[PDB]
Amino acid sequence: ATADPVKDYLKQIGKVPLLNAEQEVELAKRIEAGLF
DNA sequence: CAAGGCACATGACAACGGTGTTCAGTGCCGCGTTGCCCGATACCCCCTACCCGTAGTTGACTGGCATCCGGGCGCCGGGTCGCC
Repeated sequence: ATADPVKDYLKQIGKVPLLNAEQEVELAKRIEAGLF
């Protein structure tokens, strides 16, 4: 909550885990599992 | 010298002259009042050309932007953390 709201948006992104190959392929696997 | 007899004209008398009205009828000859006739005009159709919205496009590609000062000037008013 500050002026120039884009800065607060970038902070709201914060620190989140970037996904390496096996990570996102497994994530997609259980994504389609939940899909079915 | 007075009374009685004939001429011309005279108080009315209608009826023509000529011309102005009358109700009357029927037209005379200009406006209209209406049936056509067309002519244009709105209003259905078919065709395709083009405007506009939706949906894909797979090497990889992971945090931006330039702010802002030489007001100036004062006050309000609140916040804000030291203070003892």
